Amino acid sequence: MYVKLISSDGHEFIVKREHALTSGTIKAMLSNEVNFREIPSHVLSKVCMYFTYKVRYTNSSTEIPEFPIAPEIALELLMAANFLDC
Amino acid sequence: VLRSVNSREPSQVIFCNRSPRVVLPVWLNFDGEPQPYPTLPPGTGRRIHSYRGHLWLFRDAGTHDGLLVNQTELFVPSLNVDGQPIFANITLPVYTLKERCLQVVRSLVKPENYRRLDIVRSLYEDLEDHPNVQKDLERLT
Amino acid sequence: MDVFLMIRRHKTTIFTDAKESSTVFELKRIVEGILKRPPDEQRLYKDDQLLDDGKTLGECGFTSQTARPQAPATVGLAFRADDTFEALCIEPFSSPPELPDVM
Ligand SMILES: CC(=O)N1C[C@H](O)C[C@H]1C(=O)N1C[C@H](O)C[C@H]1C(=O)NCc1ccc(-c2scnc2C)cc1
Repeated sequence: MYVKLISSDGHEFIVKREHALTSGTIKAMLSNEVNFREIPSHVLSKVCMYFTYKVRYTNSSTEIPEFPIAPEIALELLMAANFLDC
Repeated sequence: VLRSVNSREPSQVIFCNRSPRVVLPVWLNFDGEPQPYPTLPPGTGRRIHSYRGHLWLFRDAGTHDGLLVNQTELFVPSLNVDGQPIFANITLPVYTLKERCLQVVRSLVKPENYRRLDIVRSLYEDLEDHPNVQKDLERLT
Repeated sequence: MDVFLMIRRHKTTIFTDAKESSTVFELKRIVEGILKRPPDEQRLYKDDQLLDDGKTLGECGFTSQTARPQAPATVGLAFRADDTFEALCIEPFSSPPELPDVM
């Protein structure tokens, strides 16, 4: 079961519903497409990658790699994470 | 309140750094004061002599970001069985994306300039609210 | 072994995982469930290379250590509108702005 997350520039990211529910803000916007007028695709792609990362490595003994964030996207990604509470 | 128990019973431990960070081990001494110990580069290990009931935690030596040891905050050496050392697997937590974003922004912007950043006031507070051992010790208590 | 992928066409991006041992055709079944187009109306790509239905994702270079959760590999997707297939077109993501002075 999937949901669609739409970036400010029209990119449609399709992710598992349980992954998107990681964000309390997205849960509330769903309770199944969400438009984000302030989050451009280069930020929302990363957000979706964090869901995959979090779900894969939460409660796991296998060594955990660093979640990578280019300096260029860090400020915008911070603002998005604050908004999405994740 | 949070302090090492003065048991005097030796306990050997392997500090194993399976994180990509430089690791600062911190022993909480008998009056609850944090004592910093020598650092471990990424992927390295040290066999060290501690004691049963002593308290340890582990941080990033540069930033003081929190790290996990055997999947939790605190490590307490236990009884050695068959003369085998106790393993202390030091790993990265799964940080929240926000806390991770804050780390990276802290690493690029000098604390003088946090206010120049074009962001809401509460994020400037979040940036200045550095990971700090004293703050975490209060929480755990 | 799980591999983590972004399946991409135009401004559409699907995040999902599959087994290294799973086939290209099986990935089209996954796409079918999500976008409602059958395998015979889909072409899948690694970079510019068309993928054959019977090959495993592993054989086609999607391995657990390159197609990671935090940095998934990209699989290109093209649809057949009626008689003939469209060309592979993946819209790039937006450009980040200049680093502020302080950064
Ligand atoms: C009486 C007692 O227990 N003491 C008095 C010392 O001031 C501190 C403490 C003590 O001996 N401790 C506290 C901890 O339980 C560990 C133990 C200790 O200091 N062992 C020596 C030691 C030296 C270096 C290191 C480390 S940590 C990273 N690299 C190294 C070499 C670990 C332990």
